[PDB]
Amino acid sequence: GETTDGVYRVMTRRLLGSTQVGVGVMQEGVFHTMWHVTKGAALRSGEGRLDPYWGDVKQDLVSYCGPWKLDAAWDGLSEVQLLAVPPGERAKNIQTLPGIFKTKDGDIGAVALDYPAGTSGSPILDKCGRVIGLYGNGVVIKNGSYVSAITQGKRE
Amino acid sequence: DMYIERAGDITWEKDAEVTGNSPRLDVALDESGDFSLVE
Ligand SMILES: NCc1cccc(NC(=O)c2cccn3cc(CN4CCCC4)nc23)c1
Repeated sequence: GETTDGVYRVMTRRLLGSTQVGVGVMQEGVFHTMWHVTKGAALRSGEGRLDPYWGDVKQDLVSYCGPWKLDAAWDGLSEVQLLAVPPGERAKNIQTLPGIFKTKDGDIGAVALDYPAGTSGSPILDKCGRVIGLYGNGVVIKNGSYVSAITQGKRE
Repeated sequence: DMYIERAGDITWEKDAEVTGNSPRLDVALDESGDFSLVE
C-alpha cells in the first residue's frame, strides 16, 4: 500500500470501533514500532501485507519487511522533538530537553511528556530530522505522570 | 488485523511548542521489557 517514508498510525478493528494502538516510522522500506504495540502480529498497508522481520521484547522494538534501519543517537546535550501522534489528533512536534534514566548497564535519554498509551511508537528526532528513538516505554513517577525512555535499536 | 495510515513527515519544525522537564531517575529494566523505579 503506502511505503513512503514518514510517521504512521497503527490501528486495530479488534476492539470497539477503530482504535489507535500505536505509531511507527517507515524508513527505507522498513516499518519500525514498539513490540507492545503489535505483539509481533502482521500488519496491513492498504492491500499489502507487512510481516515482522526482527523483534525483541526486552528492547520493546520490532521492524517489518527488513532489519532495523534507525541508528541516530541523542547527543546527550541538545534539545529534541517528540513527533507526537495521539489517537484522533494531528501529528504535533513537541520540543523538549531530555532527562536521564540511570541503569546498571548505562544511561539512556528520557522524555518527560505524558500522552495516551496509543501514542507509543511516536518518533523522537534530532535537529537534522533523524529518528533517535521511539516513545512509549518508561515509568510512572511520584505525581502519576509518564516519563519515557528514548528507545533506540541497532542498525546491523 | 492491524492496519497502518500515514500521519506526517519526520522533520524538525522551528518554533514548535517547548515543554516538559528533564528528570534524572534511577530505573531498572526487567526481562519482560518493563522499567521500574529504584529509590
Ligand atoms: N514494556 C512495554 C509496555 C507494555 C505495555 C504498555 C507500555 N506503555 C504504556 O503503557 C504507555 C506508553 C506511552 C505513554 N503512556 C502513558 C501512560 C500512562 N498510563 C496510561 C494508562 C494509565 C496511565 N502509559 C503509557 C509499555
